[PDB]
Amino acid sequence: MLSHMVLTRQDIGRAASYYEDGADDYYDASEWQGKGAEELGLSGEVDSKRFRELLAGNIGEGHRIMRSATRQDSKERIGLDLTFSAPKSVSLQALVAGDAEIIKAHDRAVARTLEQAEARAQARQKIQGKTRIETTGNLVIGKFRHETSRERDPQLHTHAVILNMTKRSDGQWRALKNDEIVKATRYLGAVYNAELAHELQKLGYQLRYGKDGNFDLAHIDRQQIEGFSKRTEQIAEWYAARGLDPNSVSLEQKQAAKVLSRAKKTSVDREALRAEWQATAKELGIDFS
DNA sequence: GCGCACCGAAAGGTGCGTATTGTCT
Ligand SMILES: [Zn+2]
Repeated sequence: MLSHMVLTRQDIGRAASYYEDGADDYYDASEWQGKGAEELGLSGEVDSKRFRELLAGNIGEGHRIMRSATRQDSKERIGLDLTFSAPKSVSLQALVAGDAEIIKAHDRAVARTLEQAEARAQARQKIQGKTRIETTGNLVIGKFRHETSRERDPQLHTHAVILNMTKRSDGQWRALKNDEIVKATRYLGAVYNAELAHELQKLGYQLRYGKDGNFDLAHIDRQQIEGFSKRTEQIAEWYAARGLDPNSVSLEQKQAAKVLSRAKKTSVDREALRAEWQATAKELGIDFS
């Protein structure tokens, strides 16, 4: 699954806390990606300090803060979060059964997808009143891999935070024209899927493909999957309480179901959580081969 | 965005809207 969220000033708090579900993780969880990142000397582990600066449009070398041209009647844009989420059975196999190669499978599929997102990076340039749209082919991306859902289910996902910055052909840094990435969300989600399937196939898993063109590991069925999808069950209950058909809900109804069905939830011992997953998978009769 | 009005300083740049699957920031 691939979703996007345009990030603004009010989101700067959560964007920078994409470190938080990661210290207890149990697996290089932060990583820079992008030609733009390379250009800026950014490599490997994401530095929290510099991420904040970049979020704030401070390239900090010699140059001025980006995005002054942002109107005051409108929201400043700090980046673009592309959140890649594995199918449940995949998280299960990676995080309960403990298969590290699946983590790498996931990471590669994200990295490869992001490169295709990067080919789509654009900026504007106005010359003498004439505006041109330029493909810059470069993004600055801080990637934050996470392992758990808001209900503490195994949930392998990565937040690819695209900074609102790109380097034009004339060497000038500009806000990203995000159109081609945003409107390509579904196309990018299918690239993540294809690359992930391919990776899992090389590890020797068999894939069962579904209705939607999504897939799960062949040996883990739907009931097993649902026993580890608590948020899905809470959303389903929201709908049913309101007597809504999931097939035709409006955006407002969908967003309400997702946001308002959430419980207020603590942190927890991760050694203890893992053991709980494993006991839970036994209860559900899961054979991880 | 379907070229605009308002940003700061460049006869220039920005958000705006964009999206829409499930495993469910
Ligand atoms: Zn997360």
